[PDB]
Amino acid sequence: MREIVHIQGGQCGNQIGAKFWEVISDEHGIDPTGTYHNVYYNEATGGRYVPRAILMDLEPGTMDSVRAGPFGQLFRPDNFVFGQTGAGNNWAKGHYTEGAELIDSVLDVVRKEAEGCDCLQGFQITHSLGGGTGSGMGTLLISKVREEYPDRIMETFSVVPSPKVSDTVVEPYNATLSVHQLVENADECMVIDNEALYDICFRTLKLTTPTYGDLNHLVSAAMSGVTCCLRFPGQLNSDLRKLAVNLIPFPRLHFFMIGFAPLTSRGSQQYRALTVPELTQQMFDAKNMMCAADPRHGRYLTASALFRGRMSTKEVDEQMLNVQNKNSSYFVEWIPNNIKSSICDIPPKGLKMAVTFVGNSTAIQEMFKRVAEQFTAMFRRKAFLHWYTGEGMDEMEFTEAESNMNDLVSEYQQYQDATA
Amino acid sequence: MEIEKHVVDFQKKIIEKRSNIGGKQIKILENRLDKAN
Ligand SMILES: Nc1nc2c(ncn2[C@@H]2O[C@H](COP(=O)(O)OP(=O)(O)O)[C@@H](O)[C@H]2O)c(=O)[nH]1
Repeated sequence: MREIVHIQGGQCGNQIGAKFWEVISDEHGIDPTGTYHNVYYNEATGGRYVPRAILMDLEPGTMDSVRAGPFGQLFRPDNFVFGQTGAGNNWAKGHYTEGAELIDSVLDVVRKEAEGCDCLQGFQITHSLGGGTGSGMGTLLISKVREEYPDRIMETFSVVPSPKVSDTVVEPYNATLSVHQLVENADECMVIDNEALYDICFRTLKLTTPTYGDLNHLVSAAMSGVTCCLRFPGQLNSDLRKLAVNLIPFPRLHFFMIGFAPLTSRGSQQYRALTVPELTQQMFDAKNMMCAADPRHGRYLTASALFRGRMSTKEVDEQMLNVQNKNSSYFVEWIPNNIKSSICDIPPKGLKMAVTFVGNSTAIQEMFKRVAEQFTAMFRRKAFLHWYTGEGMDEMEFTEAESNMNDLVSEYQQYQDATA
Repeated sequence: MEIEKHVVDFQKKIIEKRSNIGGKQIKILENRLDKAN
């Protein structure tokens, strides 16, 4: 049981959710038709399994496109929360004028899906920080669900403004506005960025003609591997809360980087062996992360690992022992045995092993600082402001968002080196 | 002729007043009430 509800947001979040449901259907043996050929699905007369997946957005072209592609019959025709105007890359648009009139349609449907279960252990949001809709609308949904349900655990698979270029000109504004309302009411922010995702699909995988469905498939395989330890048996099982405890020692430093494995070349997929020491090499390799922040330029406040496949436990023991042994000061030493380990008992579709590494570390603080830097630049010199200020927002909130980001990062950095 | 130019003055006055005057939410507020109740 121990339910999940899959609310989406923005065209990004919509595509990622579509492909994630594709992956979970293809894993649980669910067709695009919705049969078997409940921890994620719901029973429906006629022998159907409907995903309790809500797609909300301020534009329907995304809605139409996600309906059009394969696996579209999964989502039932009520959870398509239709927006007609579009926030148009404006946090004020996506959070105040259209938020405060979409909140409650979403409230009725989320109460729908929440009473549909018995025990809703955790939520599920995938959205953006830069798009007006995604950012504002999504952090507003987060605030609302965290207002009524204080006992659940919040979780966002969040895409941030890209380093080399900003996807939309107001990426800094929307991103700081999203994190300022993310810190207190979002319990686990898995930080992803389109550019690092590009890097991981490019470097070791031969992919020369990539596509957004491809990156969605990658991050959705990761998104399935993070929790696949829940719905399946295992010698040493976990959940969202053992993970949350072993990951956050403080309610603030709870933003996590994620990676999934294995991922190698296909033409070279035969020449290499395939073992668990090789899995450790694969992801404790710096380049295998899904965030534009090499974690070995910082420190690991703690890190959790979740296996998939049936091998021994001698493995995971020597695993985190060996890795702590050499990359010790790459972690933080003020906390004992900072690596947590669990095992899911089932391997992936067609392959032998899977591994998911999640990390509560202090290298995303530079991501936060680069966001705040771009923000402050466009902010003092007043770049792209009337779009936010002529729609019932003031820059007092912008100042406080920027300063709050800076406060978060100041704790991140001092906790990097705090020792006793 | 005095009367026609006088109504010309009239017309001028009226076009000036038209240019001067040239210078819905209740239901959506009920919708705003529905949620809180
Ligand atoms: N991973 C991924 N990211 C996307 C995709 N489409 C858009 N994005 C990112 O999402 C951001 C757009 O945010 P969004 O909220 O959807 O825009 P909005 O709907 O106009 O407010 C951009 O910065 C893109 O980089 C996708 O298919 N996959």
